[PDB]
Amino acid sequence: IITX
Amino acid sequence: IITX
Amino acid sequence: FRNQYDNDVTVWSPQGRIHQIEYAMEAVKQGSATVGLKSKTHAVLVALKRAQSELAAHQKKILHVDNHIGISIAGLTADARLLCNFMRQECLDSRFVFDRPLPVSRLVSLIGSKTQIPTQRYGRRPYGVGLLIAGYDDMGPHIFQTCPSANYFDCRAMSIGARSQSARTYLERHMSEFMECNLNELVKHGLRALRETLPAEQDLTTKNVSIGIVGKDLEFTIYDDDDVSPFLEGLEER
Amino acid sequence: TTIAGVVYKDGIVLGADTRATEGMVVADKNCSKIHFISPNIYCCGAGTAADTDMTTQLISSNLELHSLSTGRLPRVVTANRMLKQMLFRYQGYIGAALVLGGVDVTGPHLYSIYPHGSTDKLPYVTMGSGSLAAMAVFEDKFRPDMEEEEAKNLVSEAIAAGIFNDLGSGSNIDLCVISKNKLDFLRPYTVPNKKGTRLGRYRCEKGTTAVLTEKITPLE
Amino acid sequence: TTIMAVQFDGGVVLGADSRTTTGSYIANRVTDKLTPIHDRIFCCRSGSAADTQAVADAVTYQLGFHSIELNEPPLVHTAASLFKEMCYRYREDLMAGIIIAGWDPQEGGQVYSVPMGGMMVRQSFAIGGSGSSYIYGYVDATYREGMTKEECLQFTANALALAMERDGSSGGVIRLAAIAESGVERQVLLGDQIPKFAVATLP
Amino acid sequence: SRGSSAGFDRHITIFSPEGRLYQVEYAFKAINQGGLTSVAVRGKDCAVIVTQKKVPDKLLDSSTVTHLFKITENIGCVMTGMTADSRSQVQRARYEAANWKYKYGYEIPVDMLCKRIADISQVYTQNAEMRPLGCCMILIGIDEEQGPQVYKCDPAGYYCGFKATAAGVKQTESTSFLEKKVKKKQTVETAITCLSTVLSIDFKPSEIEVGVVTVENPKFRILTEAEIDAHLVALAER
Amino acid sequence: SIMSYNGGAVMAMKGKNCVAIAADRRFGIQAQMVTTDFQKIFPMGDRLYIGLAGLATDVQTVAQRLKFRLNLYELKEGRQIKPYTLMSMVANLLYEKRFGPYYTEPVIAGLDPKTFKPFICSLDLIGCPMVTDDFVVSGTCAEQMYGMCESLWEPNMDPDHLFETISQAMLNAVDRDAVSGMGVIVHIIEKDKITTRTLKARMD
Amino acid sequence: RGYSFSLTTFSPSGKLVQIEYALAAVAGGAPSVGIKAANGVVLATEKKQKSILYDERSVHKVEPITKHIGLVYSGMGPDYRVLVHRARKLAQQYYLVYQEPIPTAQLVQRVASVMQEYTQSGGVRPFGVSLLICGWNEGRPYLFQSDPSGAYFAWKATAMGKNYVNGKTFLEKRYNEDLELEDAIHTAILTLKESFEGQMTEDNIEVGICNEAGFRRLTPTEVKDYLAAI
Amino acid sequence: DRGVNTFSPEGRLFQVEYAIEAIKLGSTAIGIQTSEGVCLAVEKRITSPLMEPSSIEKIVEIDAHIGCAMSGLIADAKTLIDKARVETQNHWFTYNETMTVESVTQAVSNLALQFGEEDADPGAMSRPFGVALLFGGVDEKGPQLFHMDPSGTFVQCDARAIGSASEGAQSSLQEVYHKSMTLKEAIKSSLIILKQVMEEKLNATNIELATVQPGQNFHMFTKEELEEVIKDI
Amino acid sequence: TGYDLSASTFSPDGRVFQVEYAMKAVENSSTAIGIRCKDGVVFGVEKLVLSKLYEEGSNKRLFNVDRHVGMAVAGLLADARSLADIAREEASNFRSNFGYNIPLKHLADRVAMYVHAYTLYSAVRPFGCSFMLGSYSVNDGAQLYMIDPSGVSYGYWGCAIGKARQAAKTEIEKLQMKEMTCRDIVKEVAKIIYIVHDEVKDKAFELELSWVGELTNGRHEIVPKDIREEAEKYAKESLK
Ligand SMILES: [Cl-]
Ligand SMILES: [Cl-]
Ligand SMILES: [Cl-]
Ligand SMILES: [Cl-]
Ligand SMILES: [Cl-]
Ligand SMILES: [Cl-]
Ligand SMILES: [Cl-]
Ligand SMILES: [Cl-]
Ligand SMILES: [Cl-]
Ligand SMILES: [Cl-]
Ligand SMILES: [Cl-]
Ligand SMILES: [Cl-]
Ligand SMILES: [Cl-]
Ligand SMILES: [Cl-]
Ligand SMILES: [Cl-]
Ligand SMILES: [Cl-]
Ligand SMILES: [Cl-]
Ligand SMILES: [Cl-]
Ligand SMILES: [K+]
Ligand SMILES: [K+]
Ligand SMILES: [Mg+2]
Ligand SMILES: [Mg+2]
Repeated sequence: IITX
Repeated sequence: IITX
Repeated sequence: FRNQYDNDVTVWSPQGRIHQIEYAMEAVKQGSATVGLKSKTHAVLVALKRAQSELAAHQKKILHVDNHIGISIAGLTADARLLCNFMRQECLDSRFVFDRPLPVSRLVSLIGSKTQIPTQRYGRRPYGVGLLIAGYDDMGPHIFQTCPSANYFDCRAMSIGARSQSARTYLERHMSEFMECNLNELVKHGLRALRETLPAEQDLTTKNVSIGIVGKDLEFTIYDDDDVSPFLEGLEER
Repeated sequence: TTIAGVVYKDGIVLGADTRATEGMVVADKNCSKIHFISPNIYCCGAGTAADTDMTTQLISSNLELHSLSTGRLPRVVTANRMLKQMLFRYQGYIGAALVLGGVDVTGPHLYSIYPHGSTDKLPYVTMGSGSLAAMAVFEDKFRPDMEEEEAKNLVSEAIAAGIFNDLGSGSNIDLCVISKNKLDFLRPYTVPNKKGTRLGRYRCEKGTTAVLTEKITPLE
Repeated sequence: TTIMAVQFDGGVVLGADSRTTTGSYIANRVTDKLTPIHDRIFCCRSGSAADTQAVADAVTYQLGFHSIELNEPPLVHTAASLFKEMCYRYREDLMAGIIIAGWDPQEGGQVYSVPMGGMMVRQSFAIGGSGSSYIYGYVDATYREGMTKEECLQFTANALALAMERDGSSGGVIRLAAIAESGVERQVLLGDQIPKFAVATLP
Repeated sequence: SRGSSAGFDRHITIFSPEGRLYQVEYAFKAINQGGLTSVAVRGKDCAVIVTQKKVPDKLLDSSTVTHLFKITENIGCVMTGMTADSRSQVQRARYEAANWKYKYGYEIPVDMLCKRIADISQVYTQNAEMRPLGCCMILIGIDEEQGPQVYKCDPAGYYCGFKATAAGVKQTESTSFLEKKVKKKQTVETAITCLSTVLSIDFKPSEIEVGVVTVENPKFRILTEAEIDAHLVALAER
Repeated sequence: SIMSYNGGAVMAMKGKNCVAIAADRRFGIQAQMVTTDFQKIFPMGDRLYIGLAGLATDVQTVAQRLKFRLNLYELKEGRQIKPYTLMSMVANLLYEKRFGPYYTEPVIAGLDPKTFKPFICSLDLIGCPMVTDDFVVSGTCAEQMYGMCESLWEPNMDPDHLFETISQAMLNAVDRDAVSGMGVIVHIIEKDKITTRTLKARMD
Repeated sequence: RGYSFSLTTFSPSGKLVQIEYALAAVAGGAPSVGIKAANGVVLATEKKQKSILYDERSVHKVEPITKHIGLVYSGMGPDYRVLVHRARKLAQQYYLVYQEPIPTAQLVQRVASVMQEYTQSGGVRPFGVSLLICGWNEGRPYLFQSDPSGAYFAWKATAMGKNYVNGKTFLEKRYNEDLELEDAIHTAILTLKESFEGQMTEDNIEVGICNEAGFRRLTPTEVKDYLAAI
Repeated sequence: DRGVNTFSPEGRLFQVEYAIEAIKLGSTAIGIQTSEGVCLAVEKRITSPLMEPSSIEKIVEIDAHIGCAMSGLIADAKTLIDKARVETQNHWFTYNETMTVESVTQAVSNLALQFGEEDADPGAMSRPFGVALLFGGVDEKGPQLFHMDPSGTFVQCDARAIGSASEGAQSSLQEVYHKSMTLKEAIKSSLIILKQVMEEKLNATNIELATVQPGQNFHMFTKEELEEVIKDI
Repeated sequence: TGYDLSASTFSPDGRVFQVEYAMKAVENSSTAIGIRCKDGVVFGVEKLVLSKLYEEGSNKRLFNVDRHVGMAVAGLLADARSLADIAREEASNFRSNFGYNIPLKHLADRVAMYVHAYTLYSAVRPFGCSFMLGSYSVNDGAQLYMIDPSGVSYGYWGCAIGKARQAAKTEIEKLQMKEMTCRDIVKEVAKIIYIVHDEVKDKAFELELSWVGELTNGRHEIVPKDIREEAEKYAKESLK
């Protein structure tokens, strides 16, 4: 899952 | 988590 | 004046009546007669059992509810059973929860609440049955009467069903005697009142009388057939 | 991620970096973390990327419905409520950490909103893995009633702090300036990081890759 | 967090520190933990920030609607009851230690504790939050029956100053509020205004 | 067409051949059954609602006889029409406003509250199983940008904002009076003068109710008997 | 790890008036290769393709259920779907499964059906979209693919140079990953045609 | 629960009379006009604004659905408000999935489909409104009508409400395909003047326009300006 | 037009009274209870020589110790019969004993009056059952015969006829019946009475007979066993 | 008129005849009265005795709905009892949620909206009953409310429901109840019941009496037997  |  | 106001239990008439309720009450008026009365110590039910033919057994009119409560029925049998089963369940629940008998007035209130509900909802109908309810509890013996209208009555004595007005008149005549009667006398009175409802030809027999008794020393018990013989003889009258 | 916001004399300045990671690898070098909520409200997003995208979009959409109905400019307290009540409902499983800033009929307002649904109404906030770097800048240098250019300097300095000291943050600085009279969406505001220049030629001539099978499918 | 409320004749005093933590980072140094539930009823919040904010917003809604229906100011005991009901019913899903305090015309100044688990008990004064452990002794030795309002404010600021000194999880500014028939008076004690007690350096 | 009818278009909310909804029209007639009239007017500084207060008995606790209601601290309303219907619509409005404040963090604007109640009333004009409410709601409040506001909704689900308006038995005559007065280029005095004209009564302080909101004091306020008398005496001495 | 169970890798790459999408051909279950011609790239329109690496069961399910949604959209609207709109559609589909997601990370490559403008993007497994002007990668050897793409990709490449670059990035990336390979397939998407090639490639 | 049986049914001659009767409510409503210019669309409507007591700006008949789509109607106002709310809600559902504003034709289809529900679903009557829906997308204007049956039509120009049949023939001898928007607004207002009675101010008509910049109501001062000429 | 739960002015449910009128359109069935068992006899009512007579089934087995004869709208009877079967097996499952005849009849009769159009869970019963039933069997109270009609009223009967010719048949049953009557006599009697009241000439194909006895399980008579009994005519 | 079969149907004059018909059931019933006074509320009911076989106390038309609230009914008794249950549950729930005894006005307004809900739909009929609710406390004083089948609720100094409603009211109007105690008002309630009783049309009635005031410490209770009998005697001898 991409995170910021 | 975030507490007082 | 009538026809558009008489099919739905949700339709008030222009005189402030509900014809479906009144019609339901006719179901009980056309049932065979039953008498309920009490003394200081006992509540008795007495019932005439209709036999359809000569070879039929006579319809059961008296039902065990709990050790301390039994009922007499007039009206639609199937509605009688549904209500009797409801009453049985409320009595079991009370013993499960509190380990003590459901008080008779409280049971009767639950009948009222329950039976009122369908009188106010579209497509539902009143219960087509009236009950005489014999019970014994901390407040002594009881005779209650319940109706298709969901109203109920606490009675010194009562009769419902066909030609019960005669039985009511007898009961009024002798009610001042009831509170101090022994059990035999009290049943004798119940039987005499019931006997007034009969055509003059007809007599009380062991085939057509059913008796129910609860009191201070006695669980609700039903007497049928050969077990009523002791109470009939007896036989004051003429 | 480093995101941040500031209340200045005449409005809000929001800031964000532009890195997005899948583990300890950069997936996106120029990702946009300052989201439209309404013409007068924006929201920076940190945390689970899909959650910040879908959460800000949903609330923006419901506010458009709301303002369509009222015929009025939406309020920052309304965006804040909607977000916090949703996040609270989901018990922290929506991993959205937000810096909500805008200007309405009652003036400039700035909130930070956490995944579990708590919010803090403050004159400066920071969120994300670079938030302590950004916050150090704010504690060192923030003054009340800054002019627009001061506030923009301070926010870009705060994002830079995150960019350079947090492996989670990187690439460009984006700002959004919101006042009664203006909305400046400055993407990019600064490009402090530049990819190094490609030294060798790898001129892969046609035929270098061997091919087994070919099909041409013409179109019209 | 440290929170506190004290009854006096005619009203209440409430106090809190201003620290919000995640682990040992301070997410808010100037938090406002004394939230208004009605015109003259406040809650002091400790525990989860998300939980106590959500619960306080819900009780505010419940009580505001109740109050319009009855067309009378709400009872403090009714605010406390609503907090109790929600905190007890959702005790397995909430982390909230609440003090409800205020004034109504019927019972005057009142302080109710609704600690974690959701019991409710009325008290002369109440303390809660992590930091409250460090001031049980102090408040037990200092509390006097019959304190004036100004005495209650001083007592409250002292107690919170002491807790804030020792509790890593408390700190920042002291926020106070006094609630009486005449209304709500809020203030901040910050920096040199916070009561000071010497660190016990060696002779 | 011209008053035509097919099927059940007079009994339920289906269209008549002309595309009317007779049941909705009849809900308007139900508003006048109460026999009361209400008037509202707005100025630059305030909004006022005045209604009749009939206390024919005296065994009534006259404090409980009111058609003025607080919706929020800053929104008042006067109801006109069937009383129980009106009370139900007030409860709904209070709930809608409270709920708005909880979800959105600011007070419901008067126009939105009126719109929401209107939208709810609309459902009763399209769904066959319930009747419209036989009542009319007039709302007052201060808006931060637009000033004092008077809004009205009706059983059709129409709503509108007004410089002044009326409801009930003398609604048409009140509208005429207010039109003639507003055509040129004191708000409490206009409301009570309008009402007194159309009824031809010339009031006592206990025969009317007055509610106000002002730019200065936006909290909805019901005037006392004394406060009303001050206005009555000030008007009597031209 | 769930995503390493079947292995696999896809990438897409942007050029001058064209796009490329590529994929390995292996279908395996942990160490065991089952098949060497498994489809991972699916047409979504004449000039618009989706490539799905990840758990093989969900590669197929997402492709099929996306098709369901796409066909309905196109019958109902007037028209062929735009690249950006397909992304949002996929995003929406994957985010519905936010709390029990499909184990696939798609890449989309296509030309806009009116303008013919090149589009590429990828999405994570819960539908975070990510549009780029150069390249996107997805699968068990993502770091290998990033290495190749960051070093070889240039702007404004024509169809022949774009083909060589994507092919070299795939072949060399997958040759450093045990559970990707057994062949590479490449689609070059142009305004006027689709060129589909399988590459000479290691089969170990 | 509600009544579960339909309240519109087929009559022996094959008509659904409850819809016909909903159409009559529309026909008795205040006049509305829609003209599709080459570069935009105009919607105009009469306010049945009797009393000087009405606040004219307090409710609007010309409403935005999105930044690019707009509505007006003839028939029952409260019914119209239900459909405005659904239209808006539908426009957002679309936007959340596709991240592109809903095309006018798609919005019209979804709104019409709701109107169809109310001709068949249990215990309800049809809506007594027709909608005119304007929008701009794919660099091109659109004007649509949706009727109480849920049928929808794309128009170059049309009229609905009281005296519509004349309105249609007025436009039939007056619209050309190559017409500019500002000209179209002039003829829209003249179309309403045919069936007016009362003398027109800017406070008793309402006009919306739709173009490349998006949809908006004209302001009273803009309408005032066009009304100089008329 | 009126709801299915409307009372008449005389205090009866129209639908139940009308359902009782449907019973008079059914074939005659006879039940007799003796000290040596109970017998059940039913007119088949063959409508065509092409119809297979064994495919008419108006006496059925409930359990080994209980048979059921029916008259009225026969399709309506199926769900009642199935309920009787399922209840006896449930009773066996739970208590490890045979359910009494009375108790089976009671269980079935509690389905009577469970119709209506606004409480209604599924699409539940819209109307009563147009069926009358004779349950004949043996339990610890001895041989036993019960009658049940669409009202839900049920009752023990020494002998009983149901269907079109039941007034007549019942009259003949009061005449021939006595308490000390044997089973084989009761069998003969019921065929004698069926012969009188049937429109068709009685034979071994257009009737059914079954018995239940203390000794023996429920037993449907065969063509051959019917012919034997028919000889005395 | 036409028009009168469903509470979901207005007549052309804007009436709901089904509600009006329910009210007629109340006005056919025998009379119940409530009087608020200086220090509480008193109720009295003309309880017609339809048989000498009924027990003294059967068919109560006075109910405790909370320990501090009395209910006095007229109309169809089963509907009234069901409404008593609703009231009881509303008071019970109020205490559980808000932690104090339900204020009478609020209980009246809540039960009234329940009554009102049965005046909108073909699916149900209106209640065929009117009822008074009475209470006392030191903070709120004496309060007496009355609800009718339409769901309208108002507070009263004096009130009557049933068939002799108007006759009762004109006797109640002669009392200065604001200055009188509960101990005095019982006698006057008993008196009024005897005045409005039509002793020729319907012989034999029981007087049913209850109160709530200072003297009961805010508890709603039956009037004691000895006090009732003194009130009966006072009313009886006042008539002859
Ligand atoms: Cl009977
Ligand atoms: Cl029966
Ligand atoms: Cl009765
Ligand atoms: Cl009777
Ligand atoms: Cl907030
Ligand atoms: Cl982060
Ligand atoms: Cl701090
Ligand atoms: Cl907080
Ligand atoms: Cl709130
Ligand atoms: Cl605690
Ligand atoms: Cl605590
Ligand atoms: Cl804490
Ligand atoms: Cl799907
Ligand atoms: Cl889709
Ligand atoms: Cl239905
Ligand atoms: Cl809307
Ligand atoms: Cl606009
Ligand atoms: Cl029969
Ligand atoms: K500290
Ligand atoms: K309706
Ligand atoms: Mg939690
Ligand atoms: Mg490999």
